[PDB]
Amino acid sequence: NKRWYFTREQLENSPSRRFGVDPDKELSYRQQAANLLQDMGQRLNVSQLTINTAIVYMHRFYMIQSFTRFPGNSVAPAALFLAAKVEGQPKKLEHVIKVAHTCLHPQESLPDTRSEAYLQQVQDLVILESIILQTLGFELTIDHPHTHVVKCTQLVRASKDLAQTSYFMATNSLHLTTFSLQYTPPVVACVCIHLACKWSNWEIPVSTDGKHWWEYVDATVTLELLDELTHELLQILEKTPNRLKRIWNWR
Amino acid sequence: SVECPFCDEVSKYEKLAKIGQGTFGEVFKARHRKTGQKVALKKVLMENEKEGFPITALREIKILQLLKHENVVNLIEICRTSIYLVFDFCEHDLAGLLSNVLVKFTLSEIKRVMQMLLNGLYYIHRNKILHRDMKAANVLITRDGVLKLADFGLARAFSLAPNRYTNRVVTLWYRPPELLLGERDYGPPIDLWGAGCIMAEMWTRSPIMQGNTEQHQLALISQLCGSITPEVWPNVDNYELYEKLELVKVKDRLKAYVRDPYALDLIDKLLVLDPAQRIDSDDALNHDFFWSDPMPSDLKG
Ligand SMILES: CN1CC[C@H](c2c(O)cc(O)c3c(=O)cc(-c4ccccc4Cl)oc23)[C@H](O)C1
Repeated sequence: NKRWYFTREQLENSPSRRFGVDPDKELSYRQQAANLLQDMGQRLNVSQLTINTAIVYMHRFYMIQSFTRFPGNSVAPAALFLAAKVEGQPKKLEHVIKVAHTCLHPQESLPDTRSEAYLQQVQDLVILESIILQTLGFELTIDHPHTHVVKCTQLVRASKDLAQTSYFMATNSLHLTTFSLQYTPPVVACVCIHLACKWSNWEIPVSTDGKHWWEYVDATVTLELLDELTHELLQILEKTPNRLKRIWNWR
Repeated sequence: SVECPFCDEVSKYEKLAKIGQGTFGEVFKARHRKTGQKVALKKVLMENEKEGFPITALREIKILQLLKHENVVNLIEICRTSIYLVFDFCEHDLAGLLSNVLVKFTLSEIKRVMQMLLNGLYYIHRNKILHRDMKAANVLITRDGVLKLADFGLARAFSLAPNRYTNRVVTLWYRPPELLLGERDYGPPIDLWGAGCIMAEMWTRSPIMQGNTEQHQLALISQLCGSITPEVWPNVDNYELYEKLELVKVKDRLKAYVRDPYALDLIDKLLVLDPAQRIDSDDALNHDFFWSDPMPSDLKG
């Protein structure tokens, strides 16, 4: 219930840290694994939801296991394979392997599907899915910040544009941060609206009571946090080449 | 060689007896090595599994983790070494009790059994889930006399957008008319049909409609429930299977075994042909059957 939420001190003392990996290198390895998930995900034609679920699996997996023993390039395909089954869009084992291969070795050649080499890398993916399941203690039901985004974008009568920017922030928080390991989905959703608003220069009208739009979403959320979190999210977005461009008003 | 904080090895339990044989796998009674707590261990089947961990087992596990209720069986955890589902142990199943000729049911105990069962259906349906495998063998009872709905292997979530749900569900004998007519757009009412059959079963000791094929079942249903005409089931003819086999009175056949009139009445509102006219969990729990003497009493027989 609080099993998969971690303090900043626990994020510091990660399994990858115990094996040498620096704090900034680790953040990097997660961003890379997310990118790999998004890439395979779009080619396998699964939904952003299936991918987000995969990304959270990956995130939680590396709070127990280390990047030095379990390479993201091995874990991500298996995580995606599992998430697609959990989320209703099963993809075939051979299909996920072909797509993982073309993403990781664009120039290499699809191995003979009859070789003892290929047969083995199929077994390796089935072994990893089992390791992921056991590591997550079979807890595969994931709540995403998106679920709660529609709930509080009607609460600000926001345009279709403000809403689509909020989902973009939501999806990007999963790729770029570790909020999914620190804050409940409802809180992360507020952070996403709050920043989509700052970015779009949409100002929210004070409620009839005097209270603010987010109070009707999570009782724990305070402006002191929303500003600290939207600032952290914004900084990482600025470091990520071409991302802000996608939501940038060119007019 | 790998860390596993949240999936304990099943060796923590000590097997005592293989209590369940069939095509559902292997069910073991076991005992926690430290506390003596009894559990049911149900191994996850891997016959011809070429797509990794079985998607159907994920579904079942997803549903069990969601359903938390006094009358739904309780998944404690999941274990390894191969993979085991671990439940709180339930000593009896309703099929085994219904067959032991030495076991006897007072009417106030029958009332309580049906009450716990109907309360379990009310719960799972509120949580947007269909059981889809109603039958005596899937109703369990604990040593302390609490009834548990079990085996969610065919279970599935539902909702309300024309639904595209699968047809070959429910064992033939407890399968409801809709499914036999080839229905694909259904919901909770299919489980209540099963509850109806199980309820009658509490008096007859034997499943009441023992069909051989889908058409001999439908036949047997007619020789108990009347014919299936648009006069009884509006727009039933809208389905492309009313073709065969056609044919043109439930309280009568059950008079002998079932004496209580309120009991007979409820059985008749559950074994209704039109799903839209079939009684639901809520209204069934409110039926005078549960609110007249003898009142429902705890189980000790
Ligand atoms: C078809 N079927 C019925 C349910 C059964 C099952 C479950 O799904 C879950 C459980 O916790 C139990 C249990 O504790 C005891 C028994 C049991 C009890 C007495 C006789 C025979 C049996 Cl199989 O069965 C259980 C298994 O899925 C196979």
